[PDB]
Amino acid sequence: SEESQAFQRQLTALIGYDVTDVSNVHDDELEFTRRGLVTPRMAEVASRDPKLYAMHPWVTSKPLPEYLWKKIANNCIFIVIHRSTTSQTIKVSPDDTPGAILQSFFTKMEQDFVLRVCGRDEYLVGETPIKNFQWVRHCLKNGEEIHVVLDTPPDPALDEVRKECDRKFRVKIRGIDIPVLLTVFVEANIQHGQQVLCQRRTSPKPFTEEVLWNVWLEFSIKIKDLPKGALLNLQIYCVQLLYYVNLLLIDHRFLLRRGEYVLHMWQISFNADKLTSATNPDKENSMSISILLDNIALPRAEMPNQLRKQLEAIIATDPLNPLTAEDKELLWHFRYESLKHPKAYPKLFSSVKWGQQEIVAKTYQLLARREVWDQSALDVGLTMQLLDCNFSDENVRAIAVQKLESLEDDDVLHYLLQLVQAVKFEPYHDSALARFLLKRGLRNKRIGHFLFWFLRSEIAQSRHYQQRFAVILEAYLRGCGTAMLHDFTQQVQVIEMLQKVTLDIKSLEKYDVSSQVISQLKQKLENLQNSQLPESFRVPYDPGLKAGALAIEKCKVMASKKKPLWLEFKCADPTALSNETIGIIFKHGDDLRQDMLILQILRIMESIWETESLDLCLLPYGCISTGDKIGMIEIVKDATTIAKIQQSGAFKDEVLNHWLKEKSPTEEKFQAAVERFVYSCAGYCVATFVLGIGDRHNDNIMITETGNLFHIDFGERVPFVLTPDFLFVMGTSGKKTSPHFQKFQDICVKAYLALRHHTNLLIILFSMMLMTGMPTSKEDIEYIRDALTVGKNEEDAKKYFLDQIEVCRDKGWTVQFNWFLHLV
Ligand SMILES: Cc1cc(-c2ccn3nc(N)c(C(=O)N[C@H]4C[C@H](O)C4)c3n2)cc2c1C(=O)N([C@@H](C)C1CC1)C2
Repeated sequence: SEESQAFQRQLTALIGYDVTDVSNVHDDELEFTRRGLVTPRMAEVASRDPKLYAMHPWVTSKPLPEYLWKKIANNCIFIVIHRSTTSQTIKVSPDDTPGAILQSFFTKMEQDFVLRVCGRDEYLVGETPIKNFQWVRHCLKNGEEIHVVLDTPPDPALDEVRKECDRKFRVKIRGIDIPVLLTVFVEANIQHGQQVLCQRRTSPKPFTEEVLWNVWLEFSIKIKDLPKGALLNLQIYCVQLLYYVNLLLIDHRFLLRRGEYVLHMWQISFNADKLTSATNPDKENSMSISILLDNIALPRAEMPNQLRKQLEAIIATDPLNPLTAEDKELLWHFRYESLKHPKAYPKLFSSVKWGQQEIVAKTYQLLARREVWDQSALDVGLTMQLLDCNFSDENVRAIAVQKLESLEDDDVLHYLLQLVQAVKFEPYHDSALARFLLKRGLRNKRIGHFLFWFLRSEIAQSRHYQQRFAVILEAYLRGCGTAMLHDFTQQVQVIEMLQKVTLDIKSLEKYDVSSQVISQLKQKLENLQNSQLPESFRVPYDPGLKAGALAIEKCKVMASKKKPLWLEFKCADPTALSNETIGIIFKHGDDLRQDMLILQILRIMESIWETESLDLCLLPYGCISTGDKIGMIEIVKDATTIAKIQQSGAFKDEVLNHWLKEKSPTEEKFQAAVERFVYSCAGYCVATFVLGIGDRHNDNIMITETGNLFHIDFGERVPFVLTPDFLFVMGTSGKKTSPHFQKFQDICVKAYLALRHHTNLLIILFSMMLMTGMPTSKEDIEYIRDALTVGKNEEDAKKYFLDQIEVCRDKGWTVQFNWFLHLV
């Protein structure tokens, strides 16, 4: 009664939205959704192992790749256990568990200890080999030593949770109202997975602040034939589309929707925002439409060769390959043959007349005989397809979520962002996907941390979906535990402190930054640290890192038009061996949602390349959107742009080679940096060509002192950046060939073909990226299909990509120059 007052108040602040608010609704779905999610929360809180929940050991069951096996000498791993002062190095075999490693220590010198990593709140514990922890693999990858602190297991009490009809369907369009303002009409559609079943327009009246029709619109479709999730899509045109809004004809309690509705509309090729049951909360300025609904609840033969081959041909096509009327009818007639092929499912369930009850019944009868689907090896791409906008049946979407259950927590992180955005395609608030995210979020602190920030990011900058995500986020926070509630509170404060500074500082816009503006920043960062700021906080992009006090000397405003903040924190962990500060960039103004999605696809391409033992050394530096147009980015130490290397605005060839030569002390190291360059450049060439973001200016491409190339901004045409200065490191020039350039070619083709083996996964994540993260036509989605050379053999595709390399060779500097040329 009394204790709930402050706690709900608290939850609102972490969310950035009041989930008890009733100002922008016309039914109790969101409240029923809150009350519904209590069950899966309390089960997962009850079921989770309290010891391992606190430890959150970051583990994988995948094979350790062939490249990291070469780094291992003779079945031996050096691990350095530390006391408060002294430390000893242990020889360990990759197969050894935390337990077996702890037996070796006690013998050398009660088991109430755990091998915590130095500098980070990350642990080595549980029935897992030392090779199967992700932190150990990071050390082997980067060539770092493995440093550990023998200390106390953290008390699980810190993670404690608080207590608690054959008639036709019709709609009356009364009229439209707008406070402030050609002809105008209203188009009422009946939608199921953005497939228009039924459509009726009104008569075109003149456009004014009030336009009334009072017309019954009788549709073709009957009441009984309406499927669950069917979406009454009201739209206002004037030739051109101005406003839109949606209403679910069958509600969360399976009841037919009836009564008067004054729905406030959104304002302006398809987008994830167009599907939302959310009405516009800005009632002061928005367009409005009035409707009345007065209408009850929702309740063995040999196939020919040629048709079998015709059917198998249809299953073999990519997701974006459209099914004709003929293709669908074939898939349906032979649905029991189709059902034996898991890859058919998206096409099969796309080939269903969802506006007929008898057919949907048969579709549900078909989903019962699911032996092959349940037994099938998990395909994530195929699963993602069944959660996109094209599918809106609950039971269909459920079988996709069923396959996701088997994923490791390591795999959930790889797809978490895209799975969070997939919630936008759910017809109803409460869903199998939402519950899966919550359930896997509560089971694992790391997933839960990144879940919090993914939901909070959307809540801050999506009026279309903030209501939905908030209810989910409130449900996570109600079971995450006191420890994590405190951590999120400390993080949310720090971001709120820094959001104010960056907003005020920018006002004080010519590209050159003033000297006193830096001193003004340092004045405010003195002020912040003294009074309001918390002593430490978890780094949102890397929650293992505990960033403490703030190094005011090294902080500055960065020489850009958008004036981001170069920030630099001292580490909070005393066991931290390195004295190097935690560099963080904090930017404002840009919309990071789009780029954050592209980075997650880049992280996915790494894991594809890992499974085929290729280490292309991409950099997906920590990059989290922390709120409305603001986010924290990891500062890669020892890194600079190409443009600063060049301009030190002319163009030169030999400079990039000299920059590595000088910055590398020993000549033997320089070649390892050249090796790192050739891999990274190959990786960044392939990936940018696939995503269609290769044509880029030098300033947005960076390079480490250790030779690692990477990109920091995403958008005669060039397919990708392979300019002369890159090639001068590689050896070739003009019309010649070199050994490193042939190695570059070998990695690019092996990289390109590797990605082509997961063509469907890449296509669907690309398709989803454009729908969920943008203010998009089929032409836009159709690029990646052409870029991946769909339906073509490997030798044909090798030829394709090697020509794109030669296109960059033929043009050379021609495209780089045009940045400056078009500027005036
Ligand atoms: C603005 C920005 C800087 C970095 C970045 C990352 C790591 N590092 N390490 C360094 N040493 C630097 C660095 O010196 N950056 C200076 C910028 C130039 O003046 C040189 C760096 N930058 C990443 C992104 C951005 C940006 O907008 N993104 C977008 C694409 C994303 C949504 C937020 C990424």
